[PDB]
Amino acid sequence: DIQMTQSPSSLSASVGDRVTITCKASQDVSIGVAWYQRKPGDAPKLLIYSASYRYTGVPSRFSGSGSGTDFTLTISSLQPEDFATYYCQQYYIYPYTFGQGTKVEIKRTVAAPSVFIFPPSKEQLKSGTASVVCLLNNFYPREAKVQWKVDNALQSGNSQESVTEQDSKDSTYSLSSTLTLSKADYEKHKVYACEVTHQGLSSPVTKSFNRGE
Amino acid sequence: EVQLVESGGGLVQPGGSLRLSCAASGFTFTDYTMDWVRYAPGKGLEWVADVNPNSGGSIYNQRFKGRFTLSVDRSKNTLYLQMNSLRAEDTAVYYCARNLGPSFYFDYWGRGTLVTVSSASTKGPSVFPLAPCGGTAALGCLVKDYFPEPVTVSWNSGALTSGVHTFPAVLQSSGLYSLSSVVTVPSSSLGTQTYICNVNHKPSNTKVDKKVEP
Repeated sequence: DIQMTQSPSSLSASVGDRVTITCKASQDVSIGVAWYQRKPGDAPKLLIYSASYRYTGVPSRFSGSGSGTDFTLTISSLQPEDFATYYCQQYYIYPYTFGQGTKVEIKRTVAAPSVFIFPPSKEQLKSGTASVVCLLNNFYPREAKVQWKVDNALQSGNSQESVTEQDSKDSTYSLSSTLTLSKADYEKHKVYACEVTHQGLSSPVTKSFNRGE
Repeated sequence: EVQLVESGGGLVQPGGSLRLSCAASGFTFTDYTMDWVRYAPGKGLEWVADVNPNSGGSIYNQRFKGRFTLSVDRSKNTLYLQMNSLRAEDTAVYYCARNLGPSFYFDYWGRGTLVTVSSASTKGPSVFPLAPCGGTAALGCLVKDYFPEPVTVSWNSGALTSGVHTFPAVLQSSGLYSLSSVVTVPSSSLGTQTYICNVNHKPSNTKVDKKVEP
C-alpha cells in the first residue's frame, strides 16, 4: 500500500499566520491527492481535490499545491475556527489511503481561568459516594495544575481531570477536576478546596466550601 | 439537501456481528459510488469498502475482505455493511460516504456511527446536579458510571448553547465512563430562571431532565 506521510504531526500558530502542512507519497500519484478537515466530534470535510482544486464553499484561505510525491496544504490567514486535524489522501490507487493527520492548534494571548467549586449533591450522598468538582473556565495556555485539599491535607490518587478541545471562537481551554470520595470519608471532614496554578495567574487561586453550609 | 443517515452501530461482544445501514437522500442514489470509511483516535482514517448502487458490485479493502459484506437495496436507497467476527481493533466511528467515478475523494460524509467491540455490559448513567453553596455564575451536571459511549447533554431543551462546556468522557478504573457538563450564566438569573440539563445515553435509553438549584 502507498504510504501518505504528513509533516508535522501537530503545530501552533497565531490568528492571521500562514500555515503550511506537507504530505509525502511513497510513490508517484501525479495530482490524485485530496485534503480534508476534521473538527472534533465532526465528520471530515472535503477541502481540495486534484491536488490544487478547491471544493465548493471552501474559504479562499485554504489552497493546495504539488504533484508526484510532494503535496502541500496552505492556510494563508489562520482563523480561530480553523482548529482541526487535516488529512491528505491519495485517491487514484486502491485502497485510496489517508495520511496520519496534522492537528492545528491556535496560539493566542494568555487568559487566566475563572475557577468554580461544586459540593456533592444531596441526591448523590444517598448512594454512598461523593464527587467534588473544580472547574477552570476559558484559559490559555493549556498547562494548568489543580491540587486538592481535604481538612487542609493534600490529596493523591483520588482525582481525575478532563480538558475540553480548543474553543472555535475564543481559542480557550476548559478543565474539570473530579475528587471522588466515599460518603463515609466525606462525612468525616469539613473543608474541601482546590488550588489552581496557571501562567495567567500571578499567584495560585483557591476555591473552597465547608460541608454542611 | 444531501443526507447520509447511518444506523446499526453500538456495543457488540468480541467475535460478534453487526449490520450497519446507510439511508441516502437528496440525490440520484444510482448516479454515485457509495463507501464506508472508518475513524479511530490515534489510528486515523481508513477506507473500508465501496459499492456501485446501479450494478450492486462492491470492492473491499484487503484487510476487510471476506469478513465484511457490502450490499444495497435500490428500492429503499440503503446500503448495508455486514461486519462479522468483530475484534477490539474494530472499535471505530464508521462513516458512510459518497464519491463520483474513478476519483475516490469524498464530498459528502454521514454523521458517523460508533461501533464498540467489548465484553462489558450496557449501563446507564446516574445524573447529579453541580450547583454552588460576582457577575458570572457556573452550574452543571455530573453524568457518572455509564457504558458504552456516547452521551449527549443539552441545557433548557437546547435553548441555552453559549457558555456550555461538555467535557470529554474519562474512562474510570471500573471500565465505566464519566463526564461533566457545565455552563456559565449571569449571577442574577439564578433566582429568576430555571436551569435544567437534559442527558441522553441512547445505548441504555436513559433520558434524564435534571433541574439544577443553587
